[PDB]
Amino acid sequence: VFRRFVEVGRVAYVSFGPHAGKLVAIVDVIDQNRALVDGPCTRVRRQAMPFKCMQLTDFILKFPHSARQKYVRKAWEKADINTKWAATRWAKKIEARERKAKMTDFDRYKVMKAKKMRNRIIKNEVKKLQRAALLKAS
Amino acid sequence: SHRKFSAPRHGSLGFLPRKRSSRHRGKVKSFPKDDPSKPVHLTAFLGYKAGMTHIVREVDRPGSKVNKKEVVEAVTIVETPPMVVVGIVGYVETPRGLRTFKTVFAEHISDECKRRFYKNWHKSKKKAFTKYCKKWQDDAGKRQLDKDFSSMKKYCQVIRVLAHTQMRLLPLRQKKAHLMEIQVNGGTVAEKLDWARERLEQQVPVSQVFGQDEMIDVIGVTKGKGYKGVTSRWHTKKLPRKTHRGLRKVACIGAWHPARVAFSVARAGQKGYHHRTEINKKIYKIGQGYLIKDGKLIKNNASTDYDLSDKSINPLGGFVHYGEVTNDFVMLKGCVVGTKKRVLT
Amino acid sequence: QVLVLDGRGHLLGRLAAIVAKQVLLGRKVVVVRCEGINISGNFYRNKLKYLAFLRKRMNTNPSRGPYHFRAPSRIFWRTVRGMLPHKTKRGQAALDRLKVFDGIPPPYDKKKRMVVPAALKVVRLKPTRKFAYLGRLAHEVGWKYQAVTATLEEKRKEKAKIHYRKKKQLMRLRKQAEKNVEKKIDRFTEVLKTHGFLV
Amino acid sequence: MKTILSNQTVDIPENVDISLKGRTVIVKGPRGTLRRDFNHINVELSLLGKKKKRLRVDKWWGNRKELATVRTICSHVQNMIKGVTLGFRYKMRSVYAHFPINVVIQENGSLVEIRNFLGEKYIRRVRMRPGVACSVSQAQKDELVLEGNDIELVSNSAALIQQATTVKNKDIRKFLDGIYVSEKGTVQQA
RNA sequence: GCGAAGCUACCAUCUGUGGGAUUAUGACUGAACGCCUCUAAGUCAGAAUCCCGCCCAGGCGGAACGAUACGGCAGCGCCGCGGAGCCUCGGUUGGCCUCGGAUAGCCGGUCCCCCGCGGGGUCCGGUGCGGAGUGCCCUUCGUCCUGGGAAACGGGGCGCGGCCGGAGAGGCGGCCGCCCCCUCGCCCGUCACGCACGCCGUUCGUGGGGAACCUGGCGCUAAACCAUUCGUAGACGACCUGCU
RNA sequence: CGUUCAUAGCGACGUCGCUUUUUGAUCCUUCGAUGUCGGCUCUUCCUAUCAUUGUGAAGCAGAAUUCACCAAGCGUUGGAU
RNA sequence: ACCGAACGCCGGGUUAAGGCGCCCGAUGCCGACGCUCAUCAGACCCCAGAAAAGGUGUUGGUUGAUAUAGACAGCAGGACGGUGGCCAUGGAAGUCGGAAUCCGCUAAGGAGUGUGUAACAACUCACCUGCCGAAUCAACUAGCCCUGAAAAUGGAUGGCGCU
Ligand SMILES: [Mg+2]
Ligand SMILES: [Mg+2]
Ligand SMILES: [Mg+2]
Ligand SMILES: [Mg+2]
Ligand SMILES: [Mg+2]
Ligand SMILES: [Mg+2]
Ligand SMILES: [Mg+2]
Ligand SMILES: [Mg+2]
Ligand SMILES: [Mg+2]
Ligand SMILES: [Mg+2]
Ligand SMILES: [Mg+2]
Repeated sequence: VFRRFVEVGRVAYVSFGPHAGKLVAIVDVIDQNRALVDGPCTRVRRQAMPFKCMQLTDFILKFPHSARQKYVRKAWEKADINTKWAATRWAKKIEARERKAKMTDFDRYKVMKAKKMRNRIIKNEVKKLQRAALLKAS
Repeated sequence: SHRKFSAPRHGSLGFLPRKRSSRHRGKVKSFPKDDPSKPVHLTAFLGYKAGMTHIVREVDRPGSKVNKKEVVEAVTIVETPPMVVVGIVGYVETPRGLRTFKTVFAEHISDECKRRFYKNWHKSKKKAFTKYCKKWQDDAGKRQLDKDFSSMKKYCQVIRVLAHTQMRLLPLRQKKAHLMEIQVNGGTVAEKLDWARERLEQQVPVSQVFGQDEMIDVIGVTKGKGYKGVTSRWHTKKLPRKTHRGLRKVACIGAWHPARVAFSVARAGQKGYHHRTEINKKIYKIGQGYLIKDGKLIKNNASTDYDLSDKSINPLGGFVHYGEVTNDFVMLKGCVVGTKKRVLT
Repeated sequence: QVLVLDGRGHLLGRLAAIVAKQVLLGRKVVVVRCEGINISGNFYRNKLKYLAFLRKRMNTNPSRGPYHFRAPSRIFWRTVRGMLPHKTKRGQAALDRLKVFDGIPPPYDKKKRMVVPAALKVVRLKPTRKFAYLGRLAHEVGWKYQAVTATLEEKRKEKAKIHYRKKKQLMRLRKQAEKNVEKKIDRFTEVLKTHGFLV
Repeated sequence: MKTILSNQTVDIPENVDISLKGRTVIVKGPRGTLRRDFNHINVELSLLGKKKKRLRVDKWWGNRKELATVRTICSHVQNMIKGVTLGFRYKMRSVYAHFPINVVIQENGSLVEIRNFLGEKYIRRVRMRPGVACSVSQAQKDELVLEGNDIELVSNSAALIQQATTVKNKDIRKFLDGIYVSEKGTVQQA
């Protein structure tokens, strides 16, 4: 019951490989299992790329099936995909995950301390809510 | 080479390790399926083979050459004085099997029964269920019991009643009564359990359990015949007169090459005292025991509607190697397993 | 410190191999809901494969000969045993770390239990292939206690539904509690998304 | 090779209302409901149009045996639509050179006693599949009527009473007897 | 000659069972292949077969219950809290759980409808390379002092009594009264704690498992085997019985 | 051939196989010895199925029947030389 | 006895031939592209096992038709006359067999594919339409899979297993 399609001009996120963590517009479909692909604005050269390694987003920018790089660059910049991608929830949780990996040991300690308190303030709110709701039930 | 002239094999493999039965009282290996609809009842009883005799009867199978002709028919008498229920016991279904969950014993238990819990009674101080019966006369114990039944009512599926014989009432030498679990089959578990609870410390006669002209399955241990040769134990051929190293043998145990004698080859060993479950033994007559209103009622046993004498099923000079059947008895058609005096399920 | 795996949805051999190596490295493993293990190739295929295994018996004294366990748990235990050095001491020790159950009994029913996604049917087989539930197979080869195990699992699933419902209700209160409190946790919550959670 | 896409459409009539829980089409209308689970066929059951006018069945990257299912799902849906609207009426005529196969329904349709087939004392009782209701017709002397919504269940229950009345250990070219399916029609035609 | 008991004979007499999966096969719906086809997805019947049932044996496998050494020296069962002292070792935060799906799912909220605070439905709004994420969550890891802020009625006394839920191998929780004590998480100030002078098995589960030893309180008061006996048993052991 | 009709049942001239219940080849093992035929007795296994269960075939009207499939559960005897 | 490699006693490295789910050292690669489902799957020199011949099972090739002048299958309508054609009479006027083997009407039907007949008859098997709506169909060939394919203690891709 599909919503995302290997369409000409679909932007896709390259999961892994050399060009991992990059957006890429599908120029043309070569085969059952291989697409001819580009990412002018995302630092990805025109090349063939297997579907296995690319998972596909919800952004179909419009250019004709075998345009010459210049035109797909213009379609990318017209839609402002780089800004749109970053604003997406997906891109945010990628960013989140990256930050967690970068976290220094002082940073880590800071967080531990912050959570220690932050969960304690929630826990008391939850207990109170439960007892009051118990009051509503009574 | 192949065996020349075919013949079927001697004895069944579906009966072996032809060994001496570990039990003496025959185990009910499988009680019938309780359809939770018909009313509650005991499934099994525990009697004693007193002896054998004839019967005569008119027969009514139309078509036969023996239709409306009087035939004679061997019968076993099985003296079956009433059973006293002394416990109940809940079982729970598991994927492992059928775990026993909770056993409640009665308050009072007879010395008939107690006997069984000791290997030597003469020597013992007879202290069994002493600290147990305390439970039945206080707040804490009576409350603990009521919870245990209520737990059994919740969690258990199968309920068996523990009943034991009234060894007192038999001519036998032994006083040590047999206990036995008997499966209650009937309605919902609660209703079943309340019925058993009501029957506790109470008699249960035979006529409650079985009716007349009813097919039942007798379960007991066989008459034991010691070490017996292969010619007795398997009914193999006797070898001919000339055979140099004896002739009550099997000649070729096995072939050469599966170079091990098989479990399917006939060897000499224990003949008899095996556990056995015979089926479809028709109860011809449930009998009443001796009783008194002014004088004795000895008639009610072996008198019929057509004889009307004053006989007891006791033959002249008693049943041999047994005694006087004074109690209620059933009367099965044919023989049954085991020796005289033998406890019979 | 103890792997509990939900045998459901897993491939008989594929789970066994992963369990086997873990058990050899000293990890205590519990495999649960073994009847739910399912084996590639159609049902009839695997029935015949079992019925052949049943035929293998020590001709002269079958009582010694290969013990054909019917229970799905014991079947799984058998195939795991095939991937150990089970004549050695170390192999036996390893087998003793393993624990396998038909259905999911009371220590493990109230434990979150993992899934091997490398042995998982959805992943490893093509969707047009056929496979056999090791419950049915066991049932048809002798296993007595399918129905009993089934009923106990209904009760377990009902009891688990309640637990879940209460967990959901708490999670809902937590979400509301955060909304109630979001000005006096603001500069903690801020730092927990500089270093990259909550996002 | 893998076929990049194949599909079909099934135009539901405005009388019927079909709905699909994922891959489990439920068809309801004049005569009743009929559900059927195609979890095992692996297809995109779209349901498009305002007024819900057509059922569309895609099948992406199919090989030749996968693409055969596409149509069959569509056909079963057609029969499901028919069953809801018109219904199915399988007529089956009894045949005999001597022993006049005495049929008699019992509970409602359910049971079919088939006495005196080939002079046999053995009375063949035959159940029907739930929903199917046998009935002995008028306007035709030796003849049964099986009606029901779900075709599968009707046609199988016909086959039950066809195979019930079978001749053993004889020359079946000679001994042509039994109740055989003569006409597969509907309850109402329009 | 005749013959009790006892063995014993198709040479007498009695008893011998019910399901499930399907094979061959014949069928159903139905594509592939506008039709047709038992088949490709799906469905049906189906057997001296196969597996189980009944039946026999019962695992270096479990069960519930009974009784648990009065004594003439005894010896133990619980409970709680203390001191040493062999031995056996592995370990070196926890995770207290929906079901499941996969050509789909998760969460909400129902304005509205049906069922027993929930369950089911429809409708709508959110997520979905899953952030109500095991790529996860929880917990913190020096001790103390005093003297501010934000957070603040939370924690304890192996604190104490009642009411629950839990049977699959429950073995664990939960919720309610009363007594006494404390001010613990997050920031700041403020000092001090052998600072053992660069250097290894640290750091816990641990009051661990087992064996032998000193204290209190409340409980207990034997069976088994031999010998003897029996004959439903028996080669001998074993077995069934009897004995203020 | 089977009135007719290659194939119900067969099948020439040719051809491809399997089997080790025939007999040959062979000589590896055993000549400081593996007791040499048959019968009797007893168990088990195989199927290349005579009978029995369930079925497809006919040159199967019935009866009798051969041909084939699943199939080795159960059977497969008494005598004369 | 094959393949690799030829041995004083040791440390580090590196290989060969072989391997790398687990047994078992190594793929716990986000390996690449295909093929194949087997109610007897298949799985590595020597080597421990199968053939002829089949199969719209599936996958590739090769060569050819026929077709909007309206196919191809599917629903249906005719299948004649010159003519007992000739040989064969034992009957073959299409029809046990065989030499023949063309014309007319033609829209078009073979001096006939069969069924069946003593022999006919009767039936059946082009050319064309009516409906429907794009590919259709034939003969070869070679991959995997299946049939062919039967043995005696219970059993062996080394085992577990594996789609
Ligand atoms: Mg023979
Ligand atoms: Mg002699
Ligand atoms: Mg068994
Ligand atoms: Mg016949
Ligand atoms: Mg079939
Ligand atoms: Mg069936
Ligand atoms: Mg059946
Ligand atoms: Mg001929
Ligand atoms: Mg010898
Ligand atoms: Mg055969
Ligand atoms: Mg070489």
